[PDB]
Amino acid sequence: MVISEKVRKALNDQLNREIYSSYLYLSMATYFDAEGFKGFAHWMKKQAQEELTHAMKFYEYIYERGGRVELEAIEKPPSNWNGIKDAFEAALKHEEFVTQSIYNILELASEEKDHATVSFLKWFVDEQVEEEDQVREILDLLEKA
Amino acid sequence: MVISEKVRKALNDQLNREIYSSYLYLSMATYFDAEGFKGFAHWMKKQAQEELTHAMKFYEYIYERGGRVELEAIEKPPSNWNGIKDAFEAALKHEEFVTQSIYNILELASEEKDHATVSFLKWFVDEQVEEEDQVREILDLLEK
Ligand SMILES: [Fe+3]
Ligand SMILES: [Fe+3]
Ligand SMILES: [Mg+2]
Ligand SMILES: [Mg+2]
Ligand SMILES: [Mg+2]
Ligand SMILES: [Mg+2]
Ligand SMILES: [Mg+2]
Ligand SMILES: [Mg+2]
Repeated sequence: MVISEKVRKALNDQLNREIYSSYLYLSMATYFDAEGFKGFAHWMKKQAQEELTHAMKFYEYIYERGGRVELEAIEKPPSNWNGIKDAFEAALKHEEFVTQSIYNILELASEEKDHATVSFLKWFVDEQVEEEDQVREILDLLEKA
Repeated sequence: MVISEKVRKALNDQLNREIYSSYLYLSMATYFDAEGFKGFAHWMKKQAQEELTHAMKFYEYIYERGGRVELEAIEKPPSNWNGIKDAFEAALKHEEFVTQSIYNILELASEEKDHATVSFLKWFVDEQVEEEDQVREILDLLEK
């Protein structure tokens, strides 16, 4: 393995966080569909699939560095929200937690002088920041102020 | 809702079982990849994606009948096997469990005289049976 175990575990943790992200967006879709919001459910379904490509990017990086992936149990997500804005605000809050979690790994890899992982994570935060901004675009679009 | 609650819950149980199927196959891929078995990992990754379309078919049927889907926690799958055959035999046994679970929902829908759900499950079980036979084909290919 050409990464430290500490970094491997953090990346594996993050991969599992991307999986939970995908499941949370699917659960938001079950809520939107239960309320009849077909189009917003479809947005959530495509976002759930986008989250799986995030998990597979971490998957591929870990094996490239000689690590292995270990899948953990997935927590039951919430199944109800109080309207569209309420669901998308919960997603914004979740993606901000995800963005900070990735910045934490990048700090760790930087302290270890793990240049390859620093490069990987620097590239990925740019995609995470735009996925967060996609959530903000919806909230701004519905801002019925 | 034009299905009974016990039927909706059985279909919802099955949906979550398909999710766990997808996760198990991804876990087998993490094992195959750690062993360097790249082509078999790719098989498992495709199969995991196939399992998500199974989940979404139960998803679509539940809402069509006026029900709702509730996602449950997914249990941690095993992460290690003792070789290729060992992993695929585990997959076969899981798919045989899945096949019997679908047959049990069929018996329940048929005693309720839920003709729409009986039709749905007869259609789907044919797909489940070919996915089972896909696993058997790999085991037969690797035999002895
Ligand atoms: Fe993500
Ligand atoms: Fe299946
Ligand atoms: Mg998006
Ligand atoms: Mg240096
Ligand atoms: Mg197959
Ligand atoms: Mg065995
Ligand atoms: Mg009748
Ligand atoms: Mg098919």
